[PDB]
This record gives sequence, structure tokens and C-alpha cells, in this order.
Amino acid sequence: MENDKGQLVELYVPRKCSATNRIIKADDHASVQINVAKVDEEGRAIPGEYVTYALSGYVRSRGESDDSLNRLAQNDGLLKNVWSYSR
Amino acid sequence: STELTVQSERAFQKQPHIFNNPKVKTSKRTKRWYKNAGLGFKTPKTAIEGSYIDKKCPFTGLVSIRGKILTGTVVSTKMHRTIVIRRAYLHYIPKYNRYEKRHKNVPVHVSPAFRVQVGDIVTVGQCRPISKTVRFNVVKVSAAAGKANKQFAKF
Amino acid sequence: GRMHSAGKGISSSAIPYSRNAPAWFKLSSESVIEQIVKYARKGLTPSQIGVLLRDAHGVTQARVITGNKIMRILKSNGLAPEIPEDLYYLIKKAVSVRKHLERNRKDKDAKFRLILIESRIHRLARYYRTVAVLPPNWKYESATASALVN
Amino acid sequence: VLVQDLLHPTAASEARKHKLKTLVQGPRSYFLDVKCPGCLNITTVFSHAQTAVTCESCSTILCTPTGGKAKLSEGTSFRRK
Amino acid sequence: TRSSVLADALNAINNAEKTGKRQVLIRPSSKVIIKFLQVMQKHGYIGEFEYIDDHRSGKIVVQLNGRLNKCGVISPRFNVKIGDIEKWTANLLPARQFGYVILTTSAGIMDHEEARRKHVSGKILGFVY
Amino acid sequence: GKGKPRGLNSARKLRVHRRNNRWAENNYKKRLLGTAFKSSPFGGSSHAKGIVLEKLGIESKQPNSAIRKCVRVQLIKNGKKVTAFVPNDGCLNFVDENDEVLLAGFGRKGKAKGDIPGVRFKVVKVSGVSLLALWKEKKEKPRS
RNA sequence: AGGGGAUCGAAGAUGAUCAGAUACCGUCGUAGUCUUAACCAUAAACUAUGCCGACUAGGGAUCGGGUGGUGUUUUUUUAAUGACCCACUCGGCACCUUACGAGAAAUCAAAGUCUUUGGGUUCUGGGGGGAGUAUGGUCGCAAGGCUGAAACUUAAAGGAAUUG
RNA sequence: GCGGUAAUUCCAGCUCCAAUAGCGUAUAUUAAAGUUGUUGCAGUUAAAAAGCUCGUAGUUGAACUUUGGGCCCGGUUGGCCGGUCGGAUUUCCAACGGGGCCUUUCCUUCUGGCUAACCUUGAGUCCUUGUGGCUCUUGGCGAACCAGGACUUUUACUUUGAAAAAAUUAGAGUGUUCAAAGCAGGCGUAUUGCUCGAAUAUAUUAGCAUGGAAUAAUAGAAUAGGACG
RNA sequence: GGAUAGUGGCCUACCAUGGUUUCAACGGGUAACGGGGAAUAAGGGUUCGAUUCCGGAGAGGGAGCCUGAGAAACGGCUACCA
Ligand SMILES: [Mg+2]
Ligand SMILES: [Mg+2]
Ligand SMILES: [Mg+2]
Ligand SMILES: [Mg+2]
Ligand SMILES: [Mg+2]
Ligand SMILES: [Mg+2]
Ligand SMILES: [Mg+2]
Ligand SMILES: [Mg+2]
Ligand SMILES: [Mg+2]
Ligand SMILES: [Mg+2]
Ligand SMILES: [Mg+2]
Ligand SMILES: [Mg+2]
Ligand SMILES: [Mg+2]
Ligand SMILES: [Mg+2]
Ligand SMILES: [Mg+2]
Ligand SMILES: [Mg+2]
Ligand SMILES: [Mg+2]
Ligand SMILES: [Mg+2]
Ligand SMILES: [Mg+2]
Ligand SMILES: [Mg+2]
Ligand SMILES: [Mg+2]
Ligand SMILES: [Mg+2]
Ligand SMILES: [Mg+2]
Ligand SMILES: [Mg+2]
Ligand SMILES: [Mg+2]
Ligand SMILES: [Mg+2]
Ligand SMILES: [Mg+2]
Ligand SMILES: [Mg+2]
Ligand SMILES: [Mg+2]
Ligand SMILES: [Mg+2]
Ligand SMILES: [Mg+2]
Ligand SMILES: [Mg+2]
Ligand SMILES: [Mg+2]
Ligand SMILES: [Mg+2]
Ligand SMILES: [Mg+2]
Ligand SMILES: [Mg+2]
Ligand SMILES: [Mg+2]
Ligand SMILES: [Mg+2]
Ligand SMILES: [Mg+2]
Ligand SMILES: [Zn+2]
Repeated sequence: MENDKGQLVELYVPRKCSATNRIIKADDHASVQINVAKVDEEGRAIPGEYVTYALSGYVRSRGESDDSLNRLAQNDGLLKNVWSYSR
Repeated sequence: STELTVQSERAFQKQPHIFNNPKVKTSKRTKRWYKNAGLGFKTPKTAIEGSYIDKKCPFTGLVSIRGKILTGTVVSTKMHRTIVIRRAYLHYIPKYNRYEKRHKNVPVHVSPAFRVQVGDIVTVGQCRPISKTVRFNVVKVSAAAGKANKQFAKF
Repeated sequence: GRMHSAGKGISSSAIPYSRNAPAWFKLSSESVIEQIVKYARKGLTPSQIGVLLRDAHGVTQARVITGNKIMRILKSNGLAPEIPEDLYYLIKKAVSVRKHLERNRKDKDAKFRLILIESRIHRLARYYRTVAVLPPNWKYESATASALVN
Repeated sequence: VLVQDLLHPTAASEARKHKLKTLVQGPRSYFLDVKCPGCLNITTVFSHAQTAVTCESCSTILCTPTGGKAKLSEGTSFRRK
Repeated sequence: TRSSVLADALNAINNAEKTGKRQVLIRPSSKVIIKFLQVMQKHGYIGEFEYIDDHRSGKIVVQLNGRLNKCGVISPRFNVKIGDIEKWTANLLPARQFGYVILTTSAGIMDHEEARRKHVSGKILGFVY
Repeated sequence: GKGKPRGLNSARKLRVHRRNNRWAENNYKKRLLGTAFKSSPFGGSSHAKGIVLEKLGIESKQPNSAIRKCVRVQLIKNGKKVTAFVPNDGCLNFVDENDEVLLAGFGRKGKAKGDIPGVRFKVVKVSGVSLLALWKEKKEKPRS
């Protein structure tokens, strides 16, 4: 959200649901920020290093929190099968 | 409208100053006068061919066409030698930013050269006041009928 | 829809993508077009023919094998009825309903049913009349209507 | 739900759906080469007769009409083409 | 009976954007619907749509993304007059700086701004944001 | 769409349907029926001069109690006869019968003022002077 | 206007009750109640909720139709049947739970997809009282139906919910 | 809503507020009013869905027909440079529009008048090793519109333009001392004159003129009474 | 055909049966001259225009006419009414 000459005006470029890309806002004390763990060679799980996803309060409310997560973490590589594009 | 007779009046019908000297033996009997009214309307040969008199014929009469050229669907053919078209049109009501159907019934004189039936689209031309109401004249028939000879009987 | 009730019955033919074919169908255009007219003359409505040819014969849809609706096949063979068959089957009904009401003035429900039917009739004709298949003046009439079907 | 392939639905969920409410709607009746061994030459029948089909030569019978599919009479075989 | 095939297509889209979805199946397609769905993706308010060819009138499948708040249609396709196009955008677009009234002109179905550079006019179809 | 036809060509319906429902518009009707010119004591005018018949003492409406001193007036232009209030303390001694008062409204569009029942007019001047003036004492009532 | 007139029973007459008691309770019982021929056209004629089309969400029942099964039961010799079971699918009458949503709320899968305000269309309402009154027209044998004002008056009337 | 004996509402005194050469009051209308609702209401219970269904006028009404690709011409903003003594244009770049082509493709149509344009070419060349460039007659462009014949399915919408009164409105110029105004005025050799002005826009529903060919109608070849010849 | 400056049911004679209408004819109301405009300022609107410019009608109500290029004139006439 620029300005006349360059200059990033207006505070706060808010988050964004990964499922729906609708805006995660402030009084949305209902949404979520899942951090999955970046593992390495044999079980060990590299702390402080994540793959993350943010889901709107709305999606979680409509119950779609699980299924949509599945698809997200799988076509991001941390699920093999489970999910299916067809139905 | 006319048809038949031609000389069916108390008065003798004839074109003004279109003399035929009987002394001079002829094969057409009556010399006839016609004109091309202009503006791109063929003067149908049934004006030239014909025998009707009609002093209000735009092709064989003393009326002249000028001013508005209008078109309308023929809606009534019940008066001798003059019909009444209905020109319709949508009218804009600006508070509502929408239109409504209105119409007018312009009465117009029609020359024997044309045969018109009800429904035909016509093209009229303005002329001098010809009667109490008619200020236009049939100048071209656009349609024909309504595919009438293809509404007939059984196989 | 359901133009004279609160019926909402989705119910139809689900007709092939295969706008030609069927390949397992031998025969010929000759064959059916002939076969069509045999029943035409034997006195059948294009509907009954389409139905008979669909079961006994392998005529999936008579157009797909002769690019021609049956009523067109019939018309072009001078075997086409006075008035359209749906208008006919309509009128026919309104008659038999009427003959019921003659014998039973006491049946207001028939009255009601009759109205509905004729109002379908009346509106149908207006179509057929508009599109030139019935003379610009054709009318249905209780008086004459019964003689009109038989 | 929330995201799926409307374009490539499964062979089984496209299966159970109504005949009009499928992806491209099509028929689901079939056709039959029907035999009653009294004959040699078999006749082609539509799965939902209406017209109780009679055989080629003999006025035998064949099938009888119902609500939907026809009931084929007694000792008969068939095929779907 | 079914009376503005376009207006239905926009509603479906809107209701799947609301319900948080990412694909709509729309019926029965139309030239216009495409040339509307075209402007939408041309300013990237939906993803890609596919025409499936029932031998009937059509089906489209819009994959969309959620950048869209509201596509909408103007039900009596009023006549707009070169200067009143500002007035339309005014009444129904969220801000001066984005989103288009898409409308119908003799020179193509086009967002109001393209309809400015080309300097044509015609009827009003729908809008997007 | 509930109600209104949305058609592009349905203007006639829409304008006429208006014309109609305007009649439930209270003052639109009054204005077209010419209620002003017809009923109502004043001609439609802002004021009217008339003449005093009797001095009256109207008891106030609840929950108020008093006696609200008025004049029955027979309007000149009109013949029509009207009761009207004589405002402020005293004033009713300025009036006397058969005098010529100028009436005016009460600013309620008809509709009697307050705890006064059915009086819709007030006095502004007697014998040509202004009631106000006389009250204060900037002026004195004329001859007879 | 006939026929019918068992039953219950507007009116009327009584017995009781009551300060009274033209009533409520009990008795008697006319018209009516039923039917034919013709009227009348009104009901809180109610879901107090227009019709057509689309879209948006979960669940178990059920009514009618149909598809599917090395289902159960009927036994005969297996079948055929018929009823029953389970999966589905249209289309019914509904109920359940939610509420993305809607509402002033009560509540509502429509009363939702509306200031992010436009699918098509019909009708009605515009403070309360005056008053469904006067009037005219029209329909009716009548009773009455439809259409249907104003003067004047008046600061509330009303709705849903909360606490008492 | 105050007043029935301590009146924050009356009658006054004091003090105070608002507007001020003006301020009150009556009546009307307009805004507030999304309480007339096209934009923009409401109708379960607040006012309000006809007992029901048919149905003419009226309003409304599914999808489908030249789409996609290639080439040419020259515009108007904008950038990176300025060549130049504030603004200039060529090469470079995008980006936004307009015109005309070839893709099986009426462009109404023949009969010359006419040509502005290249498939031309007749020479060669100012000059960057040349398709960078235009003057230039002798085979080969139609449409740019003349004018005469022969003919044209109907609309709606939309663009642009003519024709148009002034005052009024919006608005430029100008120091009526300001201003409401007005259309004046401004410069000198103020001794024999110099000179800027008296804009612009709106102007619509209809009519006319013209560019468009999406959206929405209308007409056509089915008893062939078809179409070109 | 007459009449007019002239078109025209303008009038007459003869002849026909037409013209308008839910897209509101016809009738009623108007405390109605029409327009340029005026008031209210989100827009869409609502209301208003007797009244400085244009057009129109009148000159107590009606009719009739002279003069003249031009009047159905009224600071012209003639009649009836008031
Ligand atoms: Mg006649
Ligand atoms: Mg219906
Ligand atoms: Mg349906
Ligand atoms: Mg069926
Ligand atoms: Mg009312
Ligand atoms: Mg008295
Ligand atoms: Mg008087
Ligand atoms: Mg009895
Ligand atoms: Mg009693
Ligand atoms: Mg007693
Ligand atoms: Mg009694
Ligand atoms: Mg009722
Ligand atoms: Mg009930
Ligand atoms: Mg459900
Ligand atoms: Mg079974
Ligand atoms: Mg009170
Ligand atoms: Mg004291
Ligand atoms: Mg005191
Ligand atoms: Mg004081
Ligand atoms: Mg003030
Ligand atoms: Mg609008
Ligand atoms: Mg309201
Ligand atoms: Mg109510
Ligand atoms: Mg109802
Ligand atoms: Mg009715
Ligand atoms: Mg369409
Ligand atoms: Mg213009
Ligand atoms: Mg000017
Ligand atoms: Mg007659
Ligand atoms: Mg009316
Ligand atoms: Mg007047
Ligand atoms: Mg005026
Ligand atoms: Mg006026
Ligand atoms: Mg006046
Ligand atoms: Mg004039
Ligand atoms: Mg005069
Ligand atoms: Mg008189
Ligand atoms: Mg005079
Ligand atoms: Mg004079
Ligand atoms: Zn057999």
C-alpha cells in the first residue's frame, strides 16, 4: 500500500489464510497458525525450523480445517496419499 | 382503392390539361401523364399502366411529396383510397430511466397504383393537406402480405 | 414448470452425446425411412412409431440414422395429419371430458379440469396459428370439436 | 469439499448420481439381442419396452413392460449391443 | 422461468466465494458469460475456467482464488451514456482506485476503463471487485 | 425481486403506480383535493381578519387546569365562524365584543395548540394595533 | 321451491342459580341440521408468510416411483412370485441439529445469498381514531358482497423481548 | 411538559446566551425523508399477500451463426537521453488507442469520370560496407466520391456533429476604493494616440448528420410459389 | 363545386361507412396561459414560474363590421346584454 513517492505507508499488512486467502484480521481470535516441524536425517526434528500454514477462523468454523490441511501439507510434501483431488 | 368503372362519378374524371384530339386517330385512346416523385421511389408501373384518375396520386396527380418520410404498419384499410397506419415507438421516462410503448395512427392517402392489405409495412411521404386529417401519402409497399399463400389447405 | 399444477417433476429422456453412430447398428437410412412409413400408413402417430421402432427395432432415435424428425419424414411423404398430434390428443381429451360432464353436471371438478385443458388447447393453437401451421383464423369449438377428432 | 475436481469426478460417484445430474447427461437404458431357442434368428430389444415385443416369426411373446425395465419371458438369453 | 442466464452465473460464483470454495460449476454457459468470465480473469479475479460441451447449452468450471469480494450484474441492462459511466462506478464500486463496471458496447464487452480509453459506450452488464 | 417490475420498458407501470400511492401521502392529497380552498376557515391564506362575537372562557385539557380566554370570531372574507385564543396575561381586556381582530395560525398545520380544546387560531392585532404592542405599552388602542 | 325431518339443536317457554341472571347448568323445542333445483361469495377461507428460476448445510424417519443384490423369509425340487432387509436416485408430507447467514426480537434452509443495496413478475401497506363509516356505482330475493372518501380529532397506537 | 406557598418554564428585577440593522410570528414549499423508495423502503407476528385456480391486456422470456491466427500504416501521452540558444525532435524502449490487409470472407450494383496508392520500374543514387530515402514517365489497385441507370428486410442502443436567442446557471479576463455588480478597460508623446477585449461550457426527450455492429428485437428456403445465370 | 390570400369538411351537393379507444379514447377537475426559467444544494429527485426576454389571448360580456398593406382593432364603428 504505497504512496506518492515510494514510501510504504499504512501500518500492518495482515496475514492471509492459506486455505482461502481471505484476510486473517485482528479480532479474529478464532483462526490458527500451524507450525509443522522440519525434520532431518533420522527422526530428529530441527527446532526453530518449520513449515507453516495459517487458517481463517471461518474455515475452522465450517469444519473444513482438517481436510483442507491435508491437501495443504501433502502438495507441500509432508503427506503421501491420505488426500485425493477427486471425490 | 377504386377498381372497376373508372368513370363512375357524376363528374367526368380526367387529368387536367392532358388533351387528346379525336381528329388524330390513336391507339391508346387516352394520353396519360405521370411523374417521378423523386427521393428514390420507383413510380410503380401500375401507375403508368393504370387507368385510374386520382388527383391525389403522387405519381399521376397534382400532389407533391416533400418533408417527412415515415414508415408504419398498415392497421386499417376500410376507407376508399386512404388507409391508416400505426407508427409505434418507445418513449423515455427519465425519472425511471426506462421506456414505455406509445403509438400514433397517421391517416394517409393511397394511390390505386398500390394494393395494400392490413398488416403490410408501408412507407409514406408528407404532402399538402389533402383532407381533414391526411397529411401523408403511401409512397412504397415494403412487405407483401404475411406469407399468406403458404397458409392453405391440405396435402 | 408443470404448467397447470404445482408439479415439479424432473423427468425426461437423457439423450446420447453420440449425435451419430451406433456402429453396432447395421441396416440403412432406406430401412427405417421405409419402416417409418409402413406404420404411418398402418395409422400410427409419429410418437407410436418412434416407440415401436425403438423396442422391436434397433432405432435408438430415428433422426440419428436419418437426419430427420419423424413428423418431417411423414410430412415429406404426404402422410401428415390435419392438425398437429399434440393438439389432436389435447382436443380428444377435452371432448371425452366434456361427454363426462354432459352425463354428470354434478361433477364440478370436471368443469375445472375441462377449463384447464381447453386453456392449454387455446394457447397451443395460438402458437401453431402464429407459425403458419394452422390458418390465421382456425378455432377450437365445443360444438364442432367432437366431430373433429371422430 | 471446499476443493475438488468438478471436471474429473470419480467413476463411482458419477455412477450413483441421477441420469440428468451427471457431468454430461446421458441415457442409462441399454439394448439387447434376445433369443428364445425355438428360433435361429434373434431380435433386438430396448431395455424399457413399453411395447411388449413379439418375436420375428412366431407370435410367441418376448418380454413384458413394467414401471421401467422390461421383464423377459421365461427361457431367454441376451447381450448388451 | 430461467430469465438471465448471466445473473445466475454470477450468483453461483459469489456464493462459492462466500462459502469459501475454489471451484464453481456453472450452467448453462453463454457467449456473454464467457466474455464476462473473461474480463474477470483478465484482471485476475478468478483463475481459469473450462467449457465442458454437453451437447446442450453448456457448463463452465471456474477455478477461483478469493481475491474477489463480489461479482454482480445489473438486471435491466440500462443504457449508459459516455458521461454517466462515472456515475455508475460511483454508486456501486468500493473506491475510485480499483474494480470495474463491466458493460456492453458496440465495440466489445469491456470494463469501464477500457471503455474509456477506446471512448465507446452502450449498455451496462455487471461489475467486479 | 419483490414487488416492483424491473423491466427496462416498464416505465408506465412504475410512474403510474407512483401517481397512485402518492395519495396515501397525507399532504399530497390535501394539496390536490384543495382542502385548503375547500374546508379550513382561512382562505388558504396565512391570516384572516374577522369580527368578535363573544368572549369565551375555555377550560384547559388535562392534566392541566385553567381557563383559557378566547374570542369567537366571524371571518370577513368568509362568513365562516371561528374561536381564537387571546395570548398572554390580560389581553382579553383589550378585545371587547364587535371589535375587528386579525387572526393567524397556531403553527400545527390545523391541529389545536396545547391544552386548549379545538382552538386552532390566535389573535395578533385588535382595532389595527398589534396585541403585543398593547401588552407592552408601545401603543394604545384606537378611538372606538 | 319440493322432499326429508332419527339426532342434536339460533328463537321461544320453563326448572334452578343470582342483588339481579333476558345467561352460564337442567327441561321443552320452532327454524335449522340431511337432499334435490336455483341463490348467496363470506371464515383466524392461516403456514396470519404470492408465483416461476438459480444458488448456499448437516442428519435420521417416512410416502409414491425406479435402478442395483451368488440380501433375509415364504418350500416344492429349485425356481416365479409376494412381503421384508440394505445401498442408491428422483419426487412428496415432515421432523431433527446447526447457523456461513437473517432479523427489532420471537425465530427462520428461508424470513438466507440487501448500504458489497438489480434473475422475471403479480398484489397490498405509508401514525392512531374518525371507519370499512358517509356517498356514488354495481351485484343480490333478502341478508348483504365488491368498489370506497372527507370533515374533525389525536401524541401516541403498535410490535418483540426483559424485569417485576 | 411547567403553575395547587421554597415555580430551573408564568409576572418581573438582576445576571446571562443566540443572531444582529435587523430579529420574531403565521402560511406555504424544499432539505432532513430510504416516511412514495429507478437509484432506495416495507408487507410471519408492527400498517400491508386477493379463499383458490384459470386467464386477456401489460411486463418478462434458455442456449446456438466470422472465431482464431499472420502481416502493414501512422497517430498521443510517457520514459532514457537534448541537438539547443524555458521547449525542440530523430533513433531505443515500453504501454494505450486508430486505420487498412491475407486467412474459402458484399464492398449494394453495374456504366466512366479520378485516380491516392504499389504487385510496379525507368534510370540510378544524397549518403553510414544498404531496402535507412523521395523527386521520378511507358504494361500493372479501385472505391476516395463524382452522376446516371438498376435495387435496397425492419428497429432499439451507442459515438461524433451540425442547426441552434439573449438575460439566467457554470465559468475565463478585468482592482466597480471592497463587494452585489458591470462589460469594461488598459498604455503614452496625457499638444491632435497606442492598444487587449466583449471568452468557454451546458444546451438532453424529438428531429437531422455520422462512426460503431456487443447486447435486444424483426424479416428469410419446407406442399419449394426458393437462390444465383 | 363554392368560398379564401391560398391548402383543407372550410362550406355545399351527391356518395360511402367510416375516425378514436386499457399504449387510457371520451368525460370531469385545475385556487392552468405556455416556454427561457425559479427555489431546495451527495446523487436520483421534489416543488414552483401571474410577473423585466420569446410566443399567445384579451381589452365589461358576446357578435358584427368599416378603413387598410396589415384589425375581426375596442384610447375604430354598429347591435344586443350588463
Ligand atoms: Mg368508405
Ligand atoms: Mg401459470
Ligand atoms: Mg424444476
Ligand atoms: Mg414422465
Ligand atoms: Mg387508503
Ligand atoms: Mg359559542
Ligand atoms: Mg370574495
Ligand atoms: Mg328437525
Ligand atoms: Mg331463552
Ligand atoms: Mg328465571
Ligand atoms: Mg331472551
Ligand atoms: Mg376477507
Ligand atoms: Mg391455523
Ligand atoms: Mg437437507
Ligand atoms: Mg428388487
Ligand atoms: Mg400529554
Ligand atoms: Mg418566593
Ligand atoms: Mg421564584
Ligand atoms: Mg424569568
Ligand atoms: Mg434566522
Ligand atoms: Mg437506475
Ligand atoms: Mg416504512
Ligand atoms: Mg398485521
Ligand atoms: Mg395468500
Ligand atoms: Mg381479479
Ligand atoms: Mg436471449
Ligand atoms: Mg450529441
Ligand atoms: Mg455567453
Ligand atoms: Mg355509421
Ligand atoms: Mg388510468
Ligand atoms: Mg385561470
Ligand atoms: Mg409566464
Ligand atoms: Mg404552470
Ligand atoms: Mg390568476
Ligand atoms: Mg408558431
Ligand atoms: Mg387583440
Ligand atoms: Mg356567449
Ligand atoms: Mg373589438
Ligand atoms: Mg390599442
Ligand atoms: Zn420368439
